[PDB]
Order: sequence, then C-alpha cells, then structure tokens
Amino acid sequence: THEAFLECLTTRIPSFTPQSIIYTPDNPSYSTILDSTTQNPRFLSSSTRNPFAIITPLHASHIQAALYCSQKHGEQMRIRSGGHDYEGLSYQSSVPFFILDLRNLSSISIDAKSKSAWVQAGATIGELYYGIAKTSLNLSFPGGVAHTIGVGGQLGGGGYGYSTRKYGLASDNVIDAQLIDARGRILDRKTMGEDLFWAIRGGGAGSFGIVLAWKIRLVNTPSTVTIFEAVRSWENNTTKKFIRRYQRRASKTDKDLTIFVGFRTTSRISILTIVSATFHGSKDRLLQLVQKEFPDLGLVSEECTEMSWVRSIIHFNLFGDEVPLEVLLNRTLNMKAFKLRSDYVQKPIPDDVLEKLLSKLYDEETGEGYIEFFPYGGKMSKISESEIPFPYRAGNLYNLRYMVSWKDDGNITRTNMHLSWIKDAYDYMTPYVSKDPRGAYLNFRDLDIGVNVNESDYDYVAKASVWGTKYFRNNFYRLVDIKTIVDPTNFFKYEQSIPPLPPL
Ligand SMILES: *Cc1cc2c(cc1C)nc1c(=O)[nH]c(=O)nc-1n2C[C@H](O)[C@H](O)[C@H](O)COP(=O)(O)OP(=O)(O)OC[C@H]1O[C@@H](n2cnc3c(N)ncnc32)[C@H](O)[C@@H]1O
Repeated sequence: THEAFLECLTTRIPSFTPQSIIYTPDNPSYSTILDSTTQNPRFLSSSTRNPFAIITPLHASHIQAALYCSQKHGEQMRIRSGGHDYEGLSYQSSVPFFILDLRNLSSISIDAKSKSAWVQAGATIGELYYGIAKTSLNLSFPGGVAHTIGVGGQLGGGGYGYSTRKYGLASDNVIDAQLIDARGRILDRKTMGEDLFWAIRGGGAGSFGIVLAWKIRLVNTPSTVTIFEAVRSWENNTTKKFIRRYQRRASKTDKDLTIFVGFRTTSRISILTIVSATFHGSKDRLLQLVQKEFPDLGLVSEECTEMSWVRSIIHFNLFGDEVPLEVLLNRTLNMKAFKLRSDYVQKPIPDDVLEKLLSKLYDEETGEGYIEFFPYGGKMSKISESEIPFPYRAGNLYNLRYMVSWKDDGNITRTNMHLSWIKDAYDYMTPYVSKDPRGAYLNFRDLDIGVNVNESDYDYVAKASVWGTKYFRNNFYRLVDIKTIVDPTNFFKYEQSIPPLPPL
C-alpha cells in the first residue's frame, strides 16, 4: 500500500530524480542496500526486517520531505546510519515501516586550528579517524574501535572505547549538532536550546529528531601510543590474583591506561584470560607502571608495541602485523549471529562467584561464549551524572558484558538454547551487580531489560520507565519532559523510545 506516502515523496523532493533514492522490494538493489548494514547476522532471517521502502537522502531537504510525507500519512520511519544497533532497531519493526538510510550524508570537515570537526551522521568512525590522521598524528577523537560504527547512532548514545578513561565518552566531546525536529526545522545548538542539546548527547537522539551532523571537540594525544596484547591461562593461580587486583584497580590506575579483560574457552577445553590495552605514553613508561600496579599479570616487553594512535585503531580492528594501507579505515564492505547483555559492577565480584560465572562458558560450545570487562574510572569519575543523560560515572568499577555467538541453522530451538545461556548467566549475576535499578548501557542495547507497550495504553509512560531508568537513571524523567516539548505527537517512536506525556 502506502500510495499516498510514496506519491507525496516524489512530489516534495526537489527535482535529479526522486525514484533514484527510493528503493522498494521490487528494485533488485533493495536487498543489497538492506543487507549491507544489517550488522547483526541473527536478523538476516527476521520477518520484521521488511521495510516497504528504503530512502537514501542526499541533502537535508530530502530528509525534510521524507519527514513531512511520513507524518502526513501516518507511516513509520526507522533511521539508519551505520546499522550497528545490537538489537537491529534501525532496520526492523513489527508494523509496516520504511528506513531512512543516511549512508550518503557522510561529509567531514576538520579545523585543526580550533581542534574541531563537523561530521555528517552517515560517516563511519573509520572515515572520521582517517580524516583526523591525515591532519595530524597529535589529534584523536574517543569514538569506539570498530571502524564501521556510524557516528549518527554512536554519538547519540554515549560511545565507549580504549581512551574513555582519558577523555570520556564520544558524547562527552560533542560541542554542536544539526538536528531536524518533527516540524522539519533544521536546528543547531543555539536554536534547539540547551535542554534538547543535552538530550541528544547520549539520551538516544532518534527519540527526538534526525541528527544531520555532529560537531566534535578533537583531543590532544601523544604522537605515539603503546598497546599490549596478552593471553593468560585462567587456571594459573597468579592470573587469578591479577583478575582480583584488576577488579579493584583497573578503574583507579593512571587515566592514560585502559585495560580490557576477556574470557573464553579454547581448544581439552580450558578458559583463556584475554588482556589488551592502550596507553597514551611510551613503552618504557607502560612497563614501569604495569609492573608496579599489576605485577601478577607478568607483562613482558614482547607483549607491548609502540605505534601511532590511528595505527592502534587499525590493529584492534584485526588488520596489520604486516600492516595494510591507512585507507583501510574507509572500506565499509565488511560472520556469526550474536546476543549480548551488560551490567555495571560497583563492588568486586567475589572470587567464588566469578569462578561459577566463568564456568558457564563450558556449557556453551568452544569459544562461543564471551565475558568482557570494560573499566570505568579516570575522566568518567570527574564528570557528573547529569552532565549528559548518561549517568554511570563515579562508583562504577567496570562494565561487564555477556556475549554468545553462533551460526544460524534455521533451527529456532537451537538458536533459543544460546539466548537461554545468556539469560541464565545474567540471572545468576543479579545479586552482585547494580540493583535499583539494574543498570544497562544504551549503546549495548538490550530489549530484555524491557520494551515499550502500545502508545495508546494508559501505562505507556510508567512502562517506559522500566528500561528508561536502567539506561538513564533520574535523567529519564527529564528526557520525558523534553520529549513532550519537541515531539508532542510522538512521531519518533520504537521499542525503546522515550515517551512524551499523554496529551491533555
Ligand atoms: C556492531 C558493533 C557495535 C559496536 C561496536 C562494535 C560492533 C561490531 N563497538 C562498540 C564500542 O567499542 N563501543 C561502543 O560504545 N559501542 C560499540 N558498538 C555499538 C554502537 O557504537 C552503537 O550501537 C551505536 O548506536 C551504533 O550506531 P550506528 O549509527 O552504527 O547504528 P544504527 O543502527 O544506524 O543506529 C543506532 C541507533 O541510533 C539511531 N540513529 C542512527 N542514526 C541516527 C541519526 N542520524 N539521528 C538520530 N538517531 C539515529 C537508530 O535509529 C538506532 O536506534
């Protein structure tokens, strides 16, 4: 159906042919556009991954047209930049929808003098890092690691990486933005006002408008960085001491050092402790620091490598060792299905509890389960809980992520056994993670913490506060009042959209 919507589009798009940016299931390149940024393969066989149209705007005016026609005739929009949402909310809906796909809005301009950049929402962080590196090796931006993450989604939900302890989240370093609200107005920080500019910086911008471009602060980094890659046996009692110390110290060591820890089973079947890190400093200083503060890791100089910050990004994207061209960061032409959940840890997990936790990896097939620690101290502890809607600051030792990966047979029953393994691991940890409410991280989206009910239900707001206070805490109620002002008719809505107050 949707005749009135589709006809209104070709009419309102300034013509140089609108049918070029409008893909429908008949068009042979519709399947390729849909698949290319379906980033979690578990949704490849999803029956709700069936937009009736995909629109690829080339200018702001195409977004305004798609917006105007969409509210006029009641059809539903899913915004997609990089497509990396872990629940695939940018390309799935239970009701008929179209995708507004921002891939062709990916222009980047950099001002080295004032250490700032403009990035359009369809750019990946790989393209941004490439542009920054071609300008200076003393400039960084703390986005994530994986080079195909879209800046559209990432900067609207937080953005954690190897340099967050030094610089804060990607959202903490946004200084302006171009946002298109429900009325089709193109606003920036001055005209959108401070409440809305607060809300889009980690509150989930897609609840409030279509971010056209972000303006970011570029940060100063030393020209060379040191990484280490290290593997230890979890059965080694000295590494168990290291993990004991890590829980208490990784969030409190030098802000220039961020250490990630992961666990998976290998090979007759044992658990590996995976340890990786970036240090904004020299190798000699890295070895002195880690040996004084984490001696049970037994870090050896052969585990450490000095390189430029952008090269450290390229290495952690699994290129290199025999290094490829820097233009690697531009190749978005990038495979197992996965489910993940996460938790905030504020008190060290007791040793016996961590053992039982990790023992659950044996119950999944070898190497499929994965448990990771991402430390939160440093700058994250110097920023208030309401500076932006992201509230997990001081008092958080690390974010604990659970993940299970698999190859999809088509068999629902066997796919459900993996979902059931994660749920089991998450339920077991209930008494040892944050409580009231159990915290979760927006950019590690998880529908199992709760979803919206129907917007006409009388308890739509309170139901939304179930997941809403897990992502945001007391910042949720301020997001609701802001949503009421900028989107009173609730055009921007999905399974975990901030609700506006019911109209009086
Ligand atoms: C797939 C993935 C994700 C990922 C990661 C590695 C991989 C392989 N590593 C991450 C990391 O190290 N640190 C981190 O904090 N997150 C990491 N992620 C997750 C990823 O960064 C987030 O999921 C992010 O939101 C993804 O953004 P992207 O833009 O790529 O994804 P999307 O599906 O298209 O959109 C995400 C949500 O935001 C809304 N959206 C998208 N664009 C806009 C604009 N322009 N305006 C408003 N809302 C927008 C989508 O509708 C969706 O809800």
